[PDB]
Amino acid sequence: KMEELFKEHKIVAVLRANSREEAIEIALAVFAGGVHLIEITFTVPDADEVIKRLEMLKRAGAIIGAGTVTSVEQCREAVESGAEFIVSPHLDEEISQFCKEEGVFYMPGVMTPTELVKAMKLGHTILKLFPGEVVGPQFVEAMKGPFPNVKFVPTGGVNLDNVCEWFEAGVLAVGVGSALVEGKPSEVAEKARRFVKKIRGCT
Amino acid sequence: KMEELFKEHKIVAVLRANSREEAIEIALAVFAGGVHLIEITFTVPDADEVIKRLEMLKRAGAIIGAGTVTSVEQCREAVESGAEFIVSPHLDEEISQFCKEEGVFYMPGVMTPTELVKAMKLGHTILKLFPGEVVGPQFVEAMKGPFPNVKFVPTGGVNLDNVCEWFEAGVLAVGVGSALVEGKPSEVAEKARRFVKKIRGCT
Amino acid sequence: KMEELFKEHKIVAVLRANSREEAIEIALAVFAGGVHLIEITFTVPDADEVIKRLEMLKRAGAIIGAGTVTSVEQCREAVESGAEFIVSPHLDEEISQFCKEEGVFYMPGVMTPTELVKAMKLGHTILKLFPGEVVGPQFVEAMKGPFPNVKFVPTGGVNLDNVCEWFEAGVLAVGVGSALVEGKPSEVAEKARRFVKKIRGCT
Amino acid sequence: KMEELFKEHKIVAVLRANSVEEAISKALAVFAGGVHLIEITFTVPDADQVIKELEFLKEAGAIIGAGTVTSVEQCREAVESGAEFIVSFHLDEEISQFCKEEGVFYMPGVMTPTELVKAMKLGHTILKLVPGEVVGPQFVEAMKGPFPNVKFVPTGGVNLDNVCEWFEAGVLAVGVGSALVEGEPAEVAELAIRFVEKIRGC
Amino acid sequence: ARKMEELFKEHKIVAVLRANSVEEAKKKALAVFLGGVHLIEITFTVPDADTVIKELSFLKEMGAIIGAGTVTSVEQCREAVESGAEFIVSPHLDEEISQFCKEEGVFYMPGVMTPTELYKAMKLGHTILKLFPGEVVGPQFVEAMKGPFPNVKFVPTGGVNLDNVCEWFEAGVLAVGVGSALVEGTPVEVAEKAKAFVEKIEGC
Amino acid sequence: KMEELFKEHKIVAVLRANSVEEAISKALAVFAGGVHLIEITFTVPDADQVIKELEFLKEAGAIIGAGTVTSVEQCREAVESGAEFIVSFHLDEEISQFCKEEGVFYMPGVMTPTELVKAMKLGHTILKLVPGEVVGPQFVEAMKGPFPNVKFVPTGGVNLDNVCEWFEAGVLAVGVGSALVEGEPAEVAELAIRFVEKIRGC
Amino acid sequence: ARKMEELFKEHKIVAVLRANSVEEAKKKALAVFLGGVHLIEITFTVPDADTVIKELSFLKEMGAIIGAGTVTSVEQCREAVESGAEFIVSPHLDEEISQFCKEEGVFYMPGVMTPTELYKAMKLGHTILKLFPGEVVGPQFVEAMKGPFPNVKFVPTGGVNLDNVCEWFEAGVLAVGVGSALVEGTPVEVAEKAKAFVEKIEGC
Amino acid sequence: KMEELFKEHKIVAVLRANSVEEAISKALAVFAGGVHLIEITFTVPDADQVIKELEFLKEAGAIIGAGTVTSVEQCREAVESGAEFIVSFHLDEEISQFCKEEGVFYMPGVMTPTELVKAMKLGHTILKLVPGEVVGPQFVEAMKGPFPNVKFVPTGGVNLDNVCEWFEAGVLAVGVGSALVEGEPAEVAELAIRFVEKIRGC
Amino acid sequence: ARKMEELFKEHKIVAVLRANSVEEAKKKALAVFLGGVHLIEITFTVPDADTVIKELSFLKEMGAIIGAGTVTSVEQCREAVESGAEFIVSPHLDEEISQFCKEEGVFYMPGVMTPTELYKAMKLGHTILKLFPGEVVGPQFVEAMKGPFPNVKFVPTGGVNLDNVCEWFEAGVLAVGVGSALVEGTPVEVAEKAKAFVEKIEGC
Repeated sequence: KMEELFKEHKIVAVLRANSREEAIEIALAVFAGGVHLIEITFTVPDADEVIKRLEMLKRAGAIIGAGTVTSVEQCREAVESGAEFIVSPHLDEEISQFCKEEGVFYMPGVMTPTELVKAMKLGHTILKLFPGEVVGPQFVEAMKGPFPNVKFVPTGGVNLDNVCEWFEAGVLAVGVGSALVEGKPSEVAEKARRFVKKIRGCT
Repeated sequence: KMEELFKEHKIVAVLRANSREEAIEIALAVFAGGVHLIEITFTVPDADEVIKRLEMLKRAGAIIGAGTVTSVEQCREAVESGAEFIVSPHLDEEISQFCKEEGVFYMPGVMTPTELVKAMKLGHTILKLFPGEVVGPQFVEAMKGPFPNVKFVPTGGVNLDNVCEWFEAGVLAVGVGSALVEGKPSEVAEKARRFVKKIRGCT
Repeated sequence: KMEELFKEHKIVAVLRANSREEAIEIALAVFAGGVHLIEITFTVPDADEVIKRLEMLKRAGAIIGAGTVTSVEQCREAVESGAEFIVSPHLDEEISQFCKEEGVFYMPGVMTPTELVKAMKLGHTILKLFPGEVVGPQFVEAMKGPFPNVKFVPTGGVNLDNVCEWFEAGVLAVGVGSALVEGKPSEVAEKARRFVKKIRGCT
Repeated sequence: KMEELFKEHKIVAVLRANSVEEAISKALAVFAGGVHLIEITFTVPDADQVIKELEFLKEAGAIIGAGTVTSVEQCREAVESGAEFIVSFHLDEEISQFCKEEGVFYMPGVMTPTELVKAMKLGHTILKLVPGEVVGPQFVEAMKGPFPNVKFVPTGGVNLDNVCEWFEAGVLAVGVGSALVEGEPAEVAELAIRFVEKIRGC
Repeated sequence: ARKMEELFKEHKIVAVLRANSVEEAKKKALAVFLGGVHLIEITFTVPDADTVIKELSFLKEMGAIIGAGTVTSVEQCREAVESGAEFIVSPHLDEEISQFCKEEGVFYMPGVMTPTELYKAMKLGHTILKLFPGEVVGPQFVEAMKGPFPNVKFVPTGGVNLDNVCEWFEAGVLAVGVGSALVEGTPVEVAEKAKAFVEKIEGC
Repeated sequence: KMEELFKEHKIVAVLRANSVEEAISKALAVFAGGVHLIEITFTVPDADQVIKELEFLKEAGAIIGAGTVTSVEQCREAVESGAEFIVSFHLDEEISQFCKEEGVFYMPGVMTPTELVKAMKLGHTILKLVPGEVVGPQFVEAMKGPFPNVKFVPTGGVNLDNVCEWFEAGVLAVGVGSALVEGEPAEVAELAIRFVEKIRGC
Repeated sequence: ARKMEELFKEHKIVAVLRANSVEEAKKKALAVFLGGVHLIEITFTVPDADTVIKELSFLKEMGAIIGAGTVTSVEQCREAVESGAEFIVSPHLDEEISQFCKEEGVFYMPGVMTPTELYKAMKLGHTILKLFPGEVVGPQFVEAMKGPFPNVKFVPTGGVNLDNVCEWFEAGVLAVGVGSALVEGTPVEVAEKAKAFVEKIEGC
Repeated sequence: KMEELFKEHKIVAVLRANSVEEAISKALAVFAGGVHLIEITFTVPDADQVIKELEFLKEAGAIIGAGTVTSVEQCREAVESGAEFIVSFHLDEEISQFCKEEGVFYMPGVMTPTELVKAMKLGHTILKLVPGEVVGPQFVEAMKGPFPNVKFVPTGGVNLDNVCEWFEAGVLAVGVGSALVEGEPAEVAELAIRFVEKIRGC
Repeated sequence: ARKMEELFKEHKIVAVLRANSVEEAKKKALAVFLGGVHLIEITFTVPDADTVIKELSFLKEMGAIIGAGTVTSVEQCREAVESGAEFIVSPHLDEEISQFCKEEGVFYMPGVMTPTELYKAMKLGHTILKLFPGEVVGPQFVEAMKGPFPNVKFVPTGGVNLDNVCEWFEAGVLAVGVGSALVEGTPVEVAEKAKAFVEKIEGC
């Protein structure tokens, strides 16, 4: 159950790479850093050939999903490859219906009041807020009032200086697609440890 | 006519409460403070009991509506309860058509250029801008150019320091659902006086 | 080919006027300042009389289009008048079909991820960001990961101090609807030169 | 330099207006049309206002001087006003001394061989030939024999219809004035474009 | 002698007279006078011109205005002045004659052809210039000079006939000097020609 | 502590590489797989680069020592490198003095009873048994009779198929080395996981 | 040197010769002479103009007269005089050249275009004047100056060809200055053109 | 003598117990079964009680010594206790001096050629080979080539199934230990008999 | 005496000879020599080994290499050296013998079995070690020691026969010592066995 997994870890790797090899080296650096929730953006060359080969980490408690899924064809490949969850940059309907039938956790992207309501009426209680750096924590606070039953996972602009502010506002988890991926495997692992300690400290 | 009432008062209470009893007592404290335009968020326990039992203030010049309406069922109840106007956090189609048939003033929520245009094509000349604290007065200034016939009522992010800035940009009225409602009645009425003086001074 | 022209000049006049005489005087001041890409907001009284008249400058290397087109009827008139391209404040469906059939370059307005995706699926590789001053360069920075093949032309929020910042984020061109139009013809031409020099300096 | 500018542009516009604002609107339309050499008549009302107001065009590559300067006092004022060159209708020793000292390019007007073999002695190689409509292209060509080292910028008698013919006779540039400097700013720009394109060919 | 400007404006035509004798000059002067031409210029190309100028003084009381032309020296000018000429006209610009005429209070109109000569004439205080030969440059010269010389009036001589006498004035001309087109043939023919010139001018 | 760490993890990986970058990639895969005890062979090319580079893993709970150290000079370098423990293939009194003074855990290698009852005299309770392929688990079990207070960490002859058998004989930890440390980082991590899963059971 | 008036009157046509070399100038001078044109002007726009003038002196015994043209300075004039030039011709009116020529006793013909210097030229003692360019000022000038300047002889230069040569002579000009129309092409062609000019002039 | 006793009996039983009474019951069962050479483990609890209690067996022709002696102090105690011979796992010059002075038969343990050609120098002709299950009978036979004058009493890896094979390799006696010394006294006696009967044949 | 390393590599086989007499030793030593085994080790288990070494010296000229084995003392070594032995071999590691042999310039190859002994042997400067008994540890030992001892070569003795003699070399072996598998039976049988061993070794 993804809802419980998100609460337990409160952070997502949001992995990006330009190759199969980079994606694997990064995934190991991140996982070893204490970050269990990992998704691979479906832009990585042969991204599906990476997801299917991280089964070994699932056995270690890792959760492997796929990100930046914009169409159902990409979703179908990700699901067949063993993706545990699907994340979109926007709010589709075709992907949602497909995932629903398959039983795959799906999280649509939103930014506006109308997108929120539409997604809510489709049974989505967890929404991805993107770009998060544009609207900021005030968006979540504003929505909390009229929509107390909607949880958010903001992605982008998240760093060690403002990660606690997001949690103070009240979020489920934070997506870090820069400070938790850029650099060498040895550097990434260090960054991962800083994020885990900082989040645990504040919450 | 709501258009004239908004121009005359330039302020909306945007009331919230955790109970039927609180909503009534607060509404009176606010009205006594010089704020005639009051809407009750339709999330308050027994909100319909509150609205229908304030049918005494209308004779005093009070205007009573219902806000945070997301469904047609909520709208229908609010209208039956004697609500003069309906305000939504989003742009619906069903509520709008219902209100038109009933003859009830309706104000949809918008945030984007597309949402604005769609609402405009439905005959809405006054739009609710929400969250106001995210986009700020610059949004209104930008829209003034291409959409000179569209008026805004921003809600949220409004306080005694920046209220004149909103009016300088050019708005119809300001929705204050925090700075003028939080606390207890003996303080809320005083806050109301400061808001009235500040708005009157600048405009 | 407009795509190449935008890249070469990197700046758009975004002309606005209260009369045909003003529009002509401004267009000459701007063109003389080194700004070849000029679009006329189709709100100017007898705007079509300006578009058809300034066609004389096409021989001089000027490119003249029409902006602030909200409906197909306005588009049709602008195209008949000799407009080379059409720019909308929002993302329509009817205008793009008309323009496609005519072979007229069309650039829709967007603000949110959903709009970006919808427009992308309609074959639009260049999008207008409006209002630009609300989202800022951070929107462009974000929309590079999931959308590596989408170019943007922000309008508004552009001045002589932050023009380089926009290009650093990575934009195709900048629309200046204030500092490149307000003032006397002798002042406008001077402002235009400063914009050109600053852009050439940084890029 | 100037000589190089005449070779590069080959055309001079002469502005005359009943106001400063009018002069600016026309000057801008002319510049936009592709004409960088602008002469401001200095015998007009006000006069000492237009040169200053058009200063902003210099940064755009415009070169602005003072036309119909007939006296030394007018010349001095024109130079102080920011004129980069002085143009007259007759040869004057005092002007061809003050301008020299100040580093200001000056060109006298001529009509006969006897005026030509005088300006040359003072050191003038570029002469303004007037009235162009009286002497015609024949003057420019005929004088080339004995005076192959003299260049002309004739004014008057020149329009699009015969602009090529003037260049065939052999001139450095043509002064067309009101030929393109007339009507609304839009019309001025249109005519300026036609002249530039017409010349760029022969 | 500034009154000449007004007199030229009133008549707009000058008869230039040449002859082989006094009697011929006298008959021609009367013929143009009767024909409506009151501005009579007697040249000195005729070796009896002084006699003609003096004798014709009888017409002054009848409203005739008599002067002398083709004066090419100060000494000749002096004789013209003594003869009773009201105005002196020269084919060229001449400082020595101008200064003499100025001192004697005699109206003088120098001849010019080029912009540089027009300029020099201004320093002598001349507001009216004779354009000669008019047939070489034509009316376009007068128009061309309005720019640099907005306050200078011209009186062209030659190139003027009944076919173009009207258009000559469109250039902003004060008066026209007419030669053999006006003065030639019998006294009767001269008077008839004079009538034709006056009638056409007084109308356009 | 070390003695407790061996008891808790029960597995030690031994890394070798032809480059530092290779060593780091493998070390990370091994750690990710759940193996916290890492031995870096100190007889490799460069050698004194890998221990420093892997410093970042220590913060994650990794323990890194130096393998196949035979000389005191190598021990000194390994200690300066920040090695947490030193492991050899033979018993040496000078090494079992330097390491003691520096507070650095050290364990000698043994193969026979006469070496076992010597290392004990020097205060060693944990011995490295080599070659595992030659003596087998029977050596470990048999020696536990007369010497119940001696623990072994046998290296070599250890695979998934017989990893439990070694623990049945009675060892504190097993030295797997190349048994899992081979192939691509992805393959290394998989094998590291399999060993951990297999051990957790007996 | 009044003999020049007689020579201009008798020969009527004067050839104006230009070249980029001495060798070409010589070939042309000979062709022109053989064609029946005795009056030859060697311009100063040719390299080693002095060499050209001197080396053609052999034609003097054949009845040829060699002068120098396009002289714009006293120094150039002196060099031409020292080369045996019979006469000096200038494009303009020049007092310094005139005085030099008078002292040397060399015939000088200044250039004019307007009535004003025409007057001055007379006062300097010059009765024969060069009218230039003839491409701009036509025969109407000659048939006009006669009035005020009845004793001036003109020699129009330029604008003269085989079609209008009679028109100039009908105006009473002393001589015509012809270049390019006569002096062009090969030595044979030049002589042939020169013959054509002479024959037509004699016939009118 | 000992040397003669090994040749005569060809078998040694090694006893271990958690009590003195247990040791006695087993010792008697083993002796009754026909095994006269008894080695008492001296690393047991109490230890210095069993040798004295079994004194009564000496009169029956039993020969009782002490095994698993690793230290000099243990050796001294074992001799004082009435042990007639001392057996160790390693060669020790202090033990192979005290025992010599006291007239006590002693044999060191060996596993390698470098230990064998050392004990021989001190005068040991009978060596204990350990662990027998690690080297096997091939060691005894192979070493007979270069060292034909060395006899072994291997312990470990010895059972009824292969007891003859050990004698074929060429040993003076076999150390069986727990091979027969296990279970109830009745079972111990039975196994003791089986070993005696099996050996008497090859 | 480093040349021994090359000699071992060239032949890859050593005969380990034992006998109960000088006659048996000579016949057996010759039989293997004839069969192609040049490297012959004479043990001291033979009660005339010194005599055997001396008497067989005649084979040295034929390419035979004669040394002595099973040396367990310095005094015994001394006799072997005096007898003409080129190399000394021991079943164990012995410092006293090594030092003696080193001083005398005699190649000495000590026996080892465990990693600690391999290490100690390095302090004496040995590069070639005898592994004995080979059958106890097997080829896996030689491979295992390549890590810690990358510069040490081995010569396994014992456990070597025609069913594994080739395979032994796959472990990275310099040469193999063969006992009764090679030296046993009649002079004829011994020579035949020697040929079989050499023929099979030459392959892997």
